[PDB]
Amino acid sequence: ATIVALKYPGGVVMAGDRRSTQGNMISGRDVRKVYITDDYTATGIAGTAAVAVEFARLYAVELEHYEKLEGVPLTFAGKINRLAIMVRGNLAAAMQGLLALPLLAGYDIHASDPQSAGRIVSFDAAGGWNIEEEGYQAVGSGSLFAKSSMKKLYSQVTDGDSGLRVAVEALYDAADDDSATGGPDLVRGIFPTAVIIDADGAVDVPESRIAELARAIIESRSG
Amino acid sequence: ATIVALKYPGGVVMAGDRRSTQGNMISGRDVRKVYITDDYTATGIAGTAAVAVEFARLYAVELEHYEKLEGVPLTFAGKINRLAIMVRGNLAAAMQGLLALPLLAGYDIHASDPQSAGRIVSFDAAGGWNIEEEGYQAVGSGSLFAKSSMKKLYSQVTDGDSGLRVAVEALYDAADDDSATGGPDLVRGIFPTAVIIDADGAVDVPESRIAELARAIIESRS
Amino acid sequence: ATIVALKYPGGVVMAGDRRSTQGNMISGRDVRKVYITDDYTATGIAGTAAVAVEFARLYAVELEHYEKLEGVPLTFAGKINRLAIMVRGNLAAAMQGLLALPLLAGYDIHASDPQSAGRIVSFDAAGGWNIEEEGYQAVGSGSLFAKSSMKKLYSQVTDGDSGLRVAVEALYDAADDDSATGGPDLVRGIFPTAVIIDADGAVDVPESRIAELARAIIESRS
Amino acid sequence: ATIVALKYPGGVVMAGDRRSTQGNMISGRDVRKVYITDDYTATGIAGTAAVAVEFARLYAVELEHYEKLEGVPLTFAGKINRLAIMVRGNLAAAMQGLLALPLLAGYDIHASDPQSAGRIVSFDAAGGWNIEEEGYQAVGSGSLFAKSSMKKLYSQVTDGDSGLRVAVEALYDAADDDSATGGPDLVRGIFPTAVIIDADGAVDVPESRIAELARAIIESRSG
Amino acid sequence: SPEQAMRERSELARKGIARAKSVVALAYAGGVLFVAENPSRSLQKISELYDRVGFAAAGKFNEFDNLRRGGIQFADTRGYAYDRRDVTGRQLANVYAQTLGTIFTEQAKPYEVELCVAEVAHYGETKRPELYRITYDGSIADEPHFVVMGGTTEPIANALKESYAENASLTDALRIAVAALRALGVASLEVAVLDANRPRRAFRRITGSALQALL
Amino acid sequence: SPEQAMRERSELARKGIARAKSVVALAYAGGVLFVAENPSRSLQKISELYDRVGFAAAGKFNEFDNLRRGGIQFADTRGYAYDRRDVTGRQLANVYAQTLGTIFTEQAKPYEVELCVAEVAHYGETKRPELYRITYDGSIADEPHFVVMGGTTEPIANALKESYAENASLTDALRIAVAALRALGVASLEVAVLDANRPRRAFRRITGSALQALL
Amino acid sequence: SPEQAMRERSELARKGIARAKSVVALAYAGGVLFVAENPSRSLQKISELYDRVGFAAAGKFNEFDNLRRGGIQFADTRGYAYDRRDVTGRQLANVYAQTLGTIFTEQAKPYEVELCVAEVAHYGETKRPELYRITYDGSIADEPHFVVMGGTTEPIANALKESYAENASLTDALRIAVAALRALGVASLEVAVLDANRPRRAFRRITGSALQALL
Amino acid sequence: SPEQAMRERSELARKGIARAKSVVALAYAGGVLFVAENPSRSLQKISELYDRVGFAAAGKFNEFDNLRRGGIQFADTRGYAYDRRDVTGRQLANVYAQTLGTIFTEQAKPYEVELCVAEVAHYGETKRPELYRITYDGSIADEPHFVVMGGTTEPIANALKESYAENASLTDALRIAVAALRALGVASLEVAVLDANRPRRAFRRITGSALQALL
Amino acid sequence: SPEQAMRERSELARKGIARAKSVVALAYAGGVLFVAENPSRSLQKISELYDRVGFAAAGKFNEFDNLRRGGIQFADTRGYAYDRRDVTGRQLANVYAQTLGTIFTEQAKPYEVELCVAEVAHYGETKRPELYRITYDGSIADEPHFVVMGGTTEPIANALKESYAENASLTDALRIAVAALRALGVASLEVAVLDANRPRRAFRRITGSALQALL
Amino acid sequence: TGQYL
Amino acid sequence: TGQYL
Amino acid sequence: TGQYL
Repeated sequence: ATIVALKYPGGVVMAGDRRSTQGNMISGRDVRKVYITDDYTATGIAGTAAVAVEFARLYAVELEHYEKLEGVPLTFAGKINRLAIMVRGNLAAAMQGLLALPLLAGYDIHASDPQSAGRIVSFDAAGGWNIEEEGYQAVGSGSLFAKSSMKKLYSQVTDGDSGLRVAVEALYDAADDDSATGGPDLVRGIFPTAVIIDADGAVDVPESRIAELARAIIESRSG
Repeated sequence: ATIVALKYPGGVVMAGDRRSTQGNMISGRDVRKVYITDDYTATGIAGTAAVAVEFARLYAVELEHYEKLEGVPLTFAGKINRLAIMVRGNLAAAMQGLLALPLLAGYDIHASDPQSAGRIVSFDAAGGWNIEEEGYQAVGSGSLFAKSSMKKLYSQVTDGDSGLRVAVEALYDAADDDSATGGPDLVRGIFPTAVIIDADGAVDVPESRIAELARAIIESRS
Repeated sequence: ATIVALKYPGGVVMAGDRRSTQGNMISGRDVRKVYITDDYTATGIAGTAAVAVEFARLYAVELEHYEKLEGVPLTFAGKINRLAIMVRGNLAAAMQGLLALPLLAGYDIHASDPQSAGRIVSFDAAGGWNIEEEGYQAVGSGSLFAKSSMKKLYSQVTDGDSGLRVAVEALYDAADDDSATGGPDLVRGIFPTAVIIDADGAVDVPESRIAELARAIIESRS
Repeated sequence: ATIVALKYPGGVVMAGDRRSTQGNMISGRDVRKVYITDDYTATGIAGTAAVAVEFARLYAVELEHYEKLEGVPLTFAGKINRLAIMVRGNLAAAMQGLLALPLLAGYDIHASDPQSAGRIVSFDAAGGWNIEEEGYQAVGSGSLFAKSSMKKLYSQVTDGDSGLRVAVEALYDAADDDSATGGPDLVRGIFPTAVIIDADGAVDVPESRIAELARAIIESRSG
Repeated sequence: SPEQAMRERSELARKGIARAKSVVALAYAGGVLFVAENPSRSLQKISELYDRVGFAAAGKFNEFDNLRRGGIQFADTRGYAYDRRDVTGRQLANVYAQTLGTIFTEQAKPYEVELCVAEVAHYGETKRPELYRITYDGSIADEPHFVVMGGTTEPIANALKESYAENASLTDALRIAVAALRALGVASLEVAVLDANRPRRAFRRITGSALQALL
Repeated sequence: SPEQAMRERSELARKGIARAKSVVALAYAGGVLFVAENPSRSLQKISELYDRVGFAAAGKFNEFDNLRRGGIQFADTRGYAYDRRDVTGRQLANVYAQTLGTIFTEQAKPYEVELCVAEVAHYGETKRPELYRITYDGSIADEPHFVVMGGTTEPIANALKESYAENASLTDALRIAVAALRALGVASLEVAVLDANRPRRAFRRITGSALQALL
Repeated sequence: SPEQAMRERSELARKGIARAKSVVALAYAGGVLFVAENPSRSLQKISELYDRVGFAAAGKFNEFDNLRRGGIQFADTRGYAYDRRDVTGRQLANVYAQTLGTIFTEQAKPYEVELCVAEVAHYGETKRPELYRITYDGSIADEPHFVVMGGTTEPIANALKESYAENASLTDALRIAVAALRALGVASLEVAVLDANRPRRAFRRITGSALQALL
Repeated sequence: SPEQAMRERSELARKGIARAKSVVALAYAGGVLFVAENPSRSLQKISELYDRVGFAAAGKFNEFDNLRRGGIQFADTRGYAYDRRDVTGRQLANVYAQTLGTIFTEQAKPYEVELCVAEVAHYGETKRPELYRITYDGSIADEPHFVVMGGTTEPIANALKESYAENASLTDALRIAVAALRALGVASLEVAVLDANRPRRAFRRITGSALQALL
Repeated sequence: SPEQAMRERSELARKGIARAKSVVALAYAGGVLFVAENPSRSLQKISELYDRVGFAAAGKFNEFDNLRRGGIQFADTRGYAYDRRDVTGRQLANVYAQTLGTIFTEQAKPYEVELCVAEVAHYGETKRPELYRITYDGSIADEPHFVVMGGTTEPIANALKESYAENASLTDALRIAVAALRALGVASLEVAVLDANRPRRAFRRITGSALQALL
Repeated sequence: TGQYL
Repeated sequence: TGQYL
Repeated sequence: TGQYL
């Protein structure tokens, strides 16, 4: 598994691969690992599949529940805290092999400068969290290859689309150097999933866009 | 054990073998592993026999209980969720050897396109589930051989009958390459069990039809 | 220990040996392992002697208690279920060496055909149960030898008496090939115990008949 | 990690590095480990990142809570006690490898002599505490190198500024001899963080001053 | 005074039972037929209890729905604890009687409800339909042919007394039941059956266009 | 005496319900429209309950907000326990009815509240908006077109009776609702919709300048 | 009788509220100003609640200090559970309203108290000060300019009505507030501010010689 | 009636307080002086509470000794939980006020007690002695010079008003206190001091021959 | 009315105390002497409480034996928790006072009992015997010479007033006590001593022939 | 009361 | 009472 | 009442 997230001028983008394994055996070719937890935050979860889907679902429920009781969403700080408390809660099961690490991307509407209101937050197994400031993050078995790819490719990010292409490429390299991460399957037509968040909220990138970017990358490397 | 399930144009079919072992010893020659939990879902369970029959029974009770209280069946999503919560509940006992994995086949009446309202859902020991998209699934010790058989035979599936034959064949190959899975016993007359779900509900395939298909396969391979 | 049960046209018969050991040492020469739990069932229990006698006693109490409260005995299905739950409850103690496995014979008064209303049901340590379809069952250290004997002898079973003789013989072979199972003691005059259930209920076979059959077998083999 | 604290004539200063690691891997380049828990104290925490940030947060909450209920802050003694009780409370998790050790700097307004009202307090894993009297303390993997540096450099401390300079230098030597402690990053412009407490409360040293001090030290070492 | 409290509670309840719509349940060839006068589309007065046991009620909706839920709870706990074929309409009726008696003597207000528990035989089996009526106090009565609950029961009970015919088909029993109930279209009728021919779950609602054809 | 306590509780509640501002809810082309007369900027009488289920109330604020909170609690616990599409406006209405009946008979003072639960269809789906009114005693009524709660309901209900038009746009239904409510500016109106066109969360407030343009 | 108990409790409380000193809270350029007539040096009627939320009360000291403590408890538990910037003056006011309503209906004696919750914007932020008044029954009112609590409120409220000026400095607002309160030296005044310019904790008492200079 | 129960409880308590011996506490150069009229040798009405906080009482012995014990409990739990120098006479006085109010409103009989909590500064420190009087209802008063409790307080209070002198030595303050108390030998006096000069524990009894020399 | 219940409880108890046999306790050279008029041989009114602390009572046997047991419980739990020489007659007397006050105010019927707790010095130690009398309300009195409990106390108290002599031997004090008690043989007297000369356990009964010789 | 069916 | 909306 | 047998 591998989930990358990067800020661009005016927003944030978050993409994830599609493979799910059991040991050396490829078990799922189309898992969706990036959810839209709310109108301004998306959540990716690496790790155990059950714990992952569960985290995502419950967190979405909690955000929206407080929103309905109080009539206003939590601040981005409160959201960070609640997610952190969930993660800290799964610590015993994580030491028993049910580890799930979330990467949280959000667009802060209350931030002063809109061009830098994007937000990326990463968590460890013990519930601590960091607000990334080097402009990108990733989680999962291919995270190191993805980060080492974005470190070089990130000067090209100038808007929403360039940032999306860089995301897809980072995933391609993760998969290229790690077998637990699936690459674009040209035969079956299965591509990474992507979510874009900006001033207007969160929308899913329609699969076609991710397809054309993937085929541009592949064609670029074949030459 | 081995239980296959495959969608066909307009429905779903689910079949299971009949053997139950204790080590190398063959202890049961006619166990039924595929139940009709409700008018639109059948459930197969592989693994520890006790935990299996319990899961099946209790799940059927729960579906029907909510149906009587609220006056309407759960959506297919709700059913998936309840089954997953049961499976997650058995996790400690599964780590202590009492593992049971269910494979759930259903026909969604609320789906938009009737021709693709078939549904297959697979579970792991940790309660996570996955909606199958490649058109077939299997569970049990023979599952890998059964899936590798259906991958090749699946282009032949065009209706309820052809889908049934492909099911029986997949079982035959599971049994052919694994000793814990029983094949058709021509001497005693015991054949796999099958359930067919379509727009009109779930019905058990009568034994004679499965017998005929099994004989067709066996003559085909001699 | 070894307890066999077999269905004959019109009824069921259940017989058990008499030895109880501690390691290699013969500690009991006349234990009774087959009880009449109610007018239409009989329960044999192999395993730890304490847990066995306790199971039998408590189960009989529970069947009869529900009968007095509700004014009607449970169906054979309900009885099967309660016995299964009692067995599942002893699983923790069974893993600690206090295992007890029951074999339940009954005559279903509500069945459709009287000639096949006989019922045999076997249990494992994990509470799962199974309704036998091959006409016989056995439990205990000699069960494999007893079953392999009845497989061959069972075509001779045509009534209550021939079924009784086949039972006694199966026991004789269990004891013949396993030292933990006692055979007929001609010196002290101790023979297997037997219970017969048919349309009229359950009765203990009086010792003389079992003595006869044992002497016929022993003469045949010399 | 390494956090130094030293008294000077009239106040106290407390500085901390910025690196956070996982094994040999540098994971955070700008963590802030020194907090202002209240107008007259500052708390550094070495150790596990989660336990650390949470300690700091919850302790600040408790100090301020009693202050709102009773209308007067606790004495420096009471504060010491509460922090000690928290630390003692984490002892089981610390034996499970979740250890977090705090170093507490404060300015006692009730002390008799203002010139020596500065206070430094150190804790072990079992909640025992000790009021330092030799004028300086440190905590973390670089603490021994930092203390052995301040022992020699401390005769130069005569006011708030010289004390700050000595703090930064001690950090530089910690980092110089230990790899888990980050030094001043001249490339990215990330410098230690510092808090100064005196008669007028606690203020964060603005980054520029720490920058100039670091560059003075670096020009001194290279000749 | 036990006498004044008994009599007064009795009057209170009987009033609120006559202060409601009317339900009938009658035996016909395929099992038992429930026909209730019910305007709402969400609130129902006829329900499945167990595989072959149905339930109708008349009175205060929140209370007989409380009883509906309790009965469902009971039946399922028994069926799982013992087996499905062990739960009988007779047990259910008895539990409702005990519970309505305890409510009638111990709670502040008596349940202004009237219950009818119905049972048919199992699939491929032969046995006459059983109807029981449980009243607010705990009394239980065994009915051979039909039960009428709620509102003014005399004219409906008499009209059924003249029109009833054993082994009437589904359509005739529906005509008789609607006629005697009048003494109403598909938009004001709640109709269901305990069809003895179904394999397991016998209860089956008859609504919309199928109901339109039947009546 | 059960009769005197019943009648007196009834009067107590009905008084405190007429002793409050007025709320209306009506069906229009895009779903359901809530228009309440509300001066405060913090205290609200219209709320999201679940994805497609909205809620309006009139009476004593602390109590119908207690019910608001309870309903939110219920709906979310169900949605998580089963699924989101299983929670329906009908279940919610029924729970409110049970709870208001229990409060009306068991607590010291009856809740001087009047509730309206609204539901629309899911996204890309087709189905008529459902309105339910739950009164202080536990009674529940199914409304086809509009609900009026609190204050003097007769003139508003009649004005709506003359002006109502099915499939009216958002602006027309707003004009009709404000007009019939008068029988008030953006500083004295609380307006929200259950927009059937939204993908998931249908509830959406209309405040400030957008509200200014609409009216 | 619910009416006689309601009216009588109302009178009881309103008496004990007029049977106490007077407090005023008004908006000025730097935030909000609390000025209370308080002789004791240990017992206080003005308090910090959270970073930007202050609190004043008038009545029975043990009870409004009970509320003071409860509110502190609440605010800190929320701030820790979610975050500091999530606790708002509005939530606090609402909790006090629910609690004073529950006390007013359920406890033996109603809390003879009158509360004012105040909030200002965060540092470097822009937003108008919000004042809420919560009365003994649970009622809550949104005040734009000033709140007067306890004693005879009419003359003070009118004097403030003539003297009030938005964006008055700290000294002018102090003169206006002491003047209208007279309708007293540093030894009989409790004065504090919610200074909007402070970075985090906005509440700040003005006592002794600094107070002497200001007035 | 809240008014009749309040007035009657007030009278009950005030009677039982005038129905007891008299205690005085006054400030002098070395701290605070307690002088009580006490015949018994085992039963005491003056007690250490914490390092610098003393306590005197007048009324019903079992009850003010109950309060004595509760206060000791409180002070030690705080001192251990935070630190010794954090417990102040002011907190203690406040707790006694809350507790006597709760007793006065909630228990069957009000505590016929009158309390005086005293505090002096720490060693080598400078600060004026503080005296608080807590009455049976919960009222608390800050006294600058002396407190008189129990019996007829007017003549003793006036005699002290004429004889009091700040910074009087221990012998002079003892003469003044015994004189004003008369308005008795070592066998009928309980005398203790809060000596501000002691390093930690300030409370110190003056009995026997030392008391004999002082008076 | 607190006054009528107080006075009535007082009369009830004082009656039941005068409605019983008489006990005396007096100091003599070797310690303290208890002499009670007791016909039964099993039921006793004099008891050891701790090493040097004795106990006599008069009233209702079941209740003062309840107190006897409670006191034994208390004394042993203290002695074990701290040490034997820490339990004193004064603590015990105080506990009985608190307990009889709580009983006298809180229980249905007041304990018609009168208690006397006695203490002597330890072995080889010098100190005067202490006698305390605890009455039914909780009052406790310090007696220098003798206590008389139960029945008509005036004539016995006066006869003792004329006959008492400090440092009287055991025989003389026995004659004085029996004589003043008459104002009875070994078959109607319960006699015990707190002999100060014993090493540890001071209580010692004097019965049978030894008692015969002493009197 | 109410809720009659 | 109060708090009517 | 009722349920007499």
